[PDB]
Amino acid sequence: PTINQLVRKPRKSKVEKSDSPALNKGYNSFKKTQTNVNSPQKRGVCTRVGTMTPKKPNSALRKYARVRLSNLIEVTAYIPGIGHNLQEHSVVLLRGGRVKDLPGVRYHIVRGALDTAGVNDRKQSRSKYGTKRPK
Amino acid sequence: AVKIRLKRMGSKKSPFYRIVVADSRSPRDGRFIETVGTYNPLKDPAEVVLKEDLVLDWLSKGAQPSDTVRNILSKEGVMKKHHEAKN
Amino acid sequence: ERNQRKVYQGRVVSDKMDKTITVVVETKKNHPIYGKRMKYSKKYKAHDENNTAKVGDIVKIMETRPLSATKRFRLLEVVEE
Amino acid sequence: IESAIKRVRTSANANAKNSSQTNAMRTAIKKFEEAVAAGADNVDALYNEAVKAVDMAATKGLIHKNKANRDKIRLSKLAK
Amino acid sequence: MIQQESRLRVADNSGAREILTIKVLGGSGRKTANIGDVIVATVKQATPGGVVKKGEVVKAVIVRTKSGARRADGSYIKFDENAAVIIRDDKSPRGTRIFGPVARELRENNFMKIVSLAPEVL
RNA sequence: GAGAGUUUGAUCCUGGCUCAGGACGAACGCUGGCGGCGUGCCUAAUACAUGCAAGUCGAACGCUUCUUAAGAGGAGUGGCGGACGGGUGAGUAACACGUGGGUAACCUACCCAUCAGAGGGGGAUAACACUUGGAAACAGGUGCUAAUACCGCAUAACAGUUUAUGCCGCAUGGCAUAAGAGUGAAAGGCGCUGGUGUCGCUGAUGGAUGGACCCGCGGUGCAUUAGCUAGUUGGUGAGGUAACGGCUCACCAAGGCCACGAUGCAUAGCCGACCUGAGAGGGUGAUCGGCCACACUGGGACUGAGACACGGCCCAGACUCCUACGGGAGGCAGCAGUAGGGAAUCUUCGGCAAUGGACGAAAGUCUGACCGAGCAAC
RNA sequence: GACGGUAUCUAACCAGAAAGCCACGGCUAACUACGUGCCAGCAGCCGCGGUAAUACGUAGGUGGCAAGCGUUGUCCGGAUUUAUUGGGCGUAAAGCGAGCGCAGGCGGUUUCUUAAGUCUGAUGUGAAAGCCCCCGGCUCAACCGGGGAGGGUCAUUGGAAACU
Ligand SMILES: [K+]
Ligand SMILES: [K+]
Ligand SMILES: [K+]
Ligand SMILES: [Mg+2]
Ligand SMILES: [Mg+2]
Ligand SMILES: [Mg+2]
Ligand SMILES: [Mg+2]
Ligand SMILES: [Mg+2]
Ligand SMILES: [Mg+2]
Ligand SMILES: [Mg+2]
Repeated sequence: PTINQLVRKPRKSKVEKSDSPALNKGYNSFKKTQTNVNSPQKRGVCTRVGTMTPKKPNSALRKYARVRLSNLIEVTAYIPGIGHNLQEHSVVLLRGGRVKDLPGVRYHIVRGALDTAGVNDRKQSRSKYGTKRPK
Repeated sequence: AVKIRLKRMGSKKSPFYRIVVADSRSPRDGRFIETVGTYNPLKDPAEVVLKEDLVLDWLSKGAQPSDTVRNILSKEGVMKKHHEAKN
Repeated sequence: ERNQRKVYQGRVVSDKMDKTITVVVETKKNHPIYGKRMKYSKKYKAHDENNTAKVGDIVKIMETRPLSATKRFRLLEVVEE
Repeated sequence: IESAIKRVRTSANANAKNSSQTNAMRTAIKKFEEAVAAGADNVDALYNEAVKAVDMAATKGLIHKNKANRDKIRLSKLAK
Repeated sequence: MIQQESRLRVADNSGAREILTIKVLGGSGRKTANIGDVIVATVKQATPGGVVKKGEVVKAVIVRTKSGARRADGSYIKFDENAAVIIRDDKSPRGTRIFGPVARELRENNFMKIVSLAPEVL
């Protein structure tokens, strides 16, 4: 471009965006608007717990939960690990991160936080999946 | 009132002070016009640094120190010189 | 001796007003990023004492107290009809 | 609440007195203006009474000295 | 002399703004009401951000009327509008603050909280 | 100013995705010894239970209670401070901020320096005593009383104004002198021996201090926002403010702003600075400091040097609280703390010993500013 | 003198009361065994798992950090991936279908002139704290303090004018 062009219209950068828009918003019941807040984790209520079939190179029953967030955005997350204490209406805590198998799951569920029971008999990579030491 | 006082610096339980020219309306640490020395008693005696010319100029222009600063300026001989210059 | 209040040189663009005119300065700042020498046609309102100045005429103006809401400047000269 | 009650009371009394004295000043001045409109020879003494009230209001914290000066100057331009 | 399909203003902050009498309570064929008489009603106009909202069916109390009230001593009260207060099953109100004046006739009918919350009680 | 992996059977380009590093007011999980230094509602400027945060002066004044006429305590009047300090950042896209300037259009209690002066009089009022108001806060009525409270009388204009000169400036104009006309001040307390010294009192100047206004330039997105304004633009008068000016009113004219982005919409406190980066730049505006704005929402004034006032007044609205149901009262975005929201971020602690501030002659009283301590591996 | 009989110093005693987190297919430092058998599950990207898995889970072992470690979320960088520094348009993304022309952008040689741009001397200011340099005190360090340096498409005045 010519410098005249670059003054008549400047370089307008490639607009960016997040891999987790649901975490980057909030809600005040008074004015009832999306409040933009950069929150690492959130709370939600599992509105469904089920299984899904992953993409073609893989084959499995991937455990998901559809969840109703504090900010009233409904979100599909993954239940990592082996086993869960979850049901519909079960309070849950959510963190970010894709699950490359299904597309519609941009989020993960956290273990050891709330009604989510810690994983059972997991001794390695233990902070992850949230289960206390075997003494 | 325009005043010549001392403002607090340094960590807790290890204080230090800067003599300073401050209005009484400003905070303990805030607006100031000029610094004219500094102070700490953390030595076995007290220990002092001063700027005689500027502090005497503000005293002439109408300053009004606090009690401890008056003691310090007495030990450094500035109040006596101001008195003499008024005589 | 006392200070000297700011003065500018410029050009007239309208004289349809009594005891007053509009004056244009035409500096040239460099665009901050790309550096090109741009135009910058700042303009002002000047108090004329006698409706002397004519359109498209070079002029000098010194600041002063607000003589109106827009006015801040005082005519000094008339240079090139 | 916190010892502001006394300032409420004193400020109301001050309001009373100050508004009274300003109204006195303004009645004197208006009286002088009407006298200058009526052309009576009492203008000479009413001028002085107006100036008197203006400066006595500059005293007692009703009137800033610049306002007093502007009033005196206006009255002077009326009389002379 | 408040009847069915008779519209009323609201004298509290419950959320409602205008009311319509569905029926009068008390007896079988009561076709009329006055101060101290409970009402069943709708809500035809509500405050926007209000608890009580459009269409709701709710009980209410008549607190002031043009066809006013009478005292033993011949002293009569009257008003320039017909207004009511929304209540629960208990005699207590839905909202918290009553507006305008109120008749004394309610103290006999035991709407004492409304009598208290009202600023002026005539 | 280091790159790596990944499209292909493989290759080179193009092009995107991800990773390698640094930093959080951080949160979650697992674990967990100590010390030092710092930081700790980023969300609901959401609502506030409780407690404490602005009082002081008896050497301004008169009462009242206890002191064998002493000192000490209660409420008075008066003065000073309450406008600082502290909190928050909602609004604000503009002289709000930053920077550089200007004010011959300005103001300034307290603090300094100087020239002067501080005379003689008057009428009240609280408090207090009775009265009604009855739960009592309130409130009203009669009477008495002091002051550095208030009033006006006496003199000065050194203040301001006009004339005459001089001088100079950047036009308006400003400085020095003289003259003219008219105006205005006050307060005493403490101590010494009428004279007094000290603190206060009144006028004028000058300085300092802080404040007010004005201008150049600069800093954010949209033109799927192109027209905008009518006291708006200017002028002659008048009024008004500490002061300039449409700041305001009348009258005269129809001008003025904008593609160099006006107007509108959205967003946002700005800055020093902080993180990153070879730099150019980007992103942020927490803690500390500066300017601004706000004090339940909106408006308005009074007092005062200073407010259109966080812990002051009036009114309207919303919201809540106590009532003996007659009527009152309140405003934590002060420090702690509660509820709620939230992914989530503190003890309902001690002291004014320090430092700073108010008041006071001084001791000293007050001070959730501040000093410290406490909790949290932040 | 609230802190506080705290800091601090002395002496007696016990190895005794005091280490975990993540990762180990490649990018990336770090490898085997067993179970499981496209299931369970892993996964920042490439992708592992279908009876012999260094990619799941456990055990052992090792590596990187360490009273912390890891993970999410946010900002920068790498990303020259909005290119002023510092990119491109024949086929990859992109030359409007083409022209006439208002505004703007740019513009032949040359004398004289100016001095808006430009260059330049001096003066002032750019608060303090902070970054950086030299010092000094906290058992060192963080931190704290002193001094200095720098910071402005900044402003006034004074020159040149080659170039626009
Ligand atoms: K803001
Ligand atoms: K407001
Ligand atoms: K494994
Ligand atoms: Mg770079
Ligand atoms: Mg408050
Ligand atoms: Mg390897
Ligand atoms: Mg794993
Ligand atoms: Mg195997
Ligand atoms: Mg193509
Ligand atoms: Mg600095």
